[PDB]
Amino acid sequence: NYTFRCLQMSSFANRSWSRTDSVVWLGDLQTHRWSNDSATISFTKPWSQGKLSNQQWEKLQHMFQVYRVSFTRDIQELVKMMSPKEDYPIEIQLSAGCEMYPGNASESFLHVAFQGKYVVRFWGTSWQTVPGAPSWLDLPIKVLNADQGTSATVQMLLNDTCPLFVRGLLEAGKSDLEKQEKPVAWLSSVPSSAHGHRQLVCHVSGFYPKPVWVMWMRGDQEQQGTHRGDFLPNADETWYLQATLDVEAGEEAGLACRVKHSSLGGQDIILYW
Amino acid sequence: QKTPQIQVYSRHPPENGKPNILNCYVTQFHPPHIEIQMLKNGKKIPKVEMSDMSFSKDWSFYILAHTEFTPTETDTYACRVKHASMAEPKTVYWDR
Ligand SMILES: CCCCCCCC(=O)N[C@@H](CO[C@H]1O[C@H](CO)[C@H](O)[C@H](O)[C@H]1O)[C@H](O)[C@H](O)CCCCCCCCCCCCc1ccccc1
Ligand SMILES: *[C@@H]1O[C@H](CO)[C@@H](O[C@@H]2O[C@H](CO)[C@@H](O)[C@H](O)[C@H]2NC(C)=O)[C@H](O)[C@H]1NC(C)=O
Ligand SMILES: CCCCCCCCCCCCCCCC(=O)O
Ligand SMILES: *[C@@H]1O[C@H](CO)[C@@H](O)[C@H](O)[C@H]1NC(C)=O
Ligand SMILES: *[C@@H]1O[C@H](CO)[C@@H](O)[C@H](O)[C@H]1NC(C)=O
Repeated sequence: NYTFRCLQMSSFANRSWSRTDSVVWLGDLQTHRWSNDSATISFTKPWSQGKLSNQQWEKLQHMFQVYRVSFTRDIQELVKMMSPKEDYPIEIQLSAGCEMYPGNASESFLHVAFQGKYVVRFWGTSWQTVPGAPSWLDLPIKVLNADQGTSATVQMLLNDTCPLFVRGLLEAGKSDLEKQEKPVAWLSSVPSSAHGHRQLVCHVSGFYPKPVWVMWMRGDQEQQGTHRGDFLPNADETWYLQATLDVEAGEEAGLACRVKHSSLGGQDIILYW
Repeated sequence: QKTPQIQVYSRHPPENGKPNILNCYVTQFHPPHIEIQMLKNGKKIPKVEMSDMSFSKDWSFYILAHTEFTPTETDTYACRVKHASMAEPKTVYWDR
């Protein structure tokens, strides 16, 4: 079960200054980047072309090159329509892709945010504003929906190209997608926000894939004070997580941190404080 | 407009005199224009590597900065962020 997402970030500061940059993810691994400064889309894996021929990839890339220029022009024009109703700076984000369900299934999506808020999606055969989107967007969306060529291309991309491309990525990227990297753990302590206490920290770094279990223990007893942080990325396509425990002075003795992970083969790491 | 959150952490267990990587992960900000500096003893570290900016399902942006370092007993490290949402730069120190 993998989410494939193409993430477009477009910034318009004035009529003269704008940039569009994109990144593409297959699950939590980056497969592409396309900087504003680059004419072509960059591969960030050896397998980023999936199973498409150079012909098919080039046709896709050319379509996206035309899109990037056209989108920029359209936005700066489709500003003036409902402007100075609205005006600069303008931030647009687009998230498009597909989720590859069990067996044969997949569902595609194309969502757009304006000034950090979801306003528009493509759905079935047309663009639509979401309930509560600013009413001024209705006219620009009507203008976009009159362009049947764009509609047909987006329909193709969502219905056909996305799942097609992703099947090929999954096959081509198998050894990376299924990689197992082992966590290494360590213990430290930092100041607590509560008086009379210290915060014990169990650090877990370098593991892949994400799913992991980390708990402070006193023997077989799980310490329910265990506060798991967020998954934080390392720069080498592995993960970091810490689990903290606020403990009373002289209650530290007997505590351990226990880590379970798919890569360890049932052989948990246990560190004692 | 959304304020950046900043987390600072090492790639490997810190051992004095052993090469390591220090990470500064900056999240939850909007708009995406931002300046990120990593500091050693209050001075800017030159060769800091930046990931490509990206964003979450909730549309908030994130980016990872990192740098090679060899910790010592007395070197202090931090990550300092400038963003339009904050009048002042925000600094978080590595906890070591
Ligand atoms: C991920 C979208 C992929 C679409 C790429 C394919 C279509 C395309 O690039 N269309 C271009 C040019 O299309 C022409 O040429 C075409 C072929 O070459 C056709 O022949 C077609 O018939 C012509 O018309 C077209 O100009 C599109 O309008 C490009 C932009 C389409 C993206 C729509 C993004 C929705 C943005 C909503 C933003 C809401 C916020 C907002 C709106 C307005 C102002 C400020 C903020
Ligand atoms: C892309 O897929 C969508 C499926 O959501 C198609 O849109 C549907 O088309 C049928 C007719 O075949 C309509 O009765 C439905 O109402 C549409 N669904 C929605 C949710 O609006 C679309 O036609 C497909 N396009 C292509 C080119 O394959
Ligand atoms: C609507 C996009 C979904 C279909 C994409 C399938 C082909 C993969 C393309 C990978 C390159 C990413 C291009 C990013 C362009 C952009 O969004 O600005
Ligand atoms: C446009 O925006 C850029 C980047 O923010 C800025 O350097 C420039 O001063 C602006 N130009 C005009 C004419 O407003
Ligand atoms: C982004 O790319 C466009 C098209 O190549 C270019 O004209 C523009 O100057 C770039 N924007 C910035 C801020 O460099």
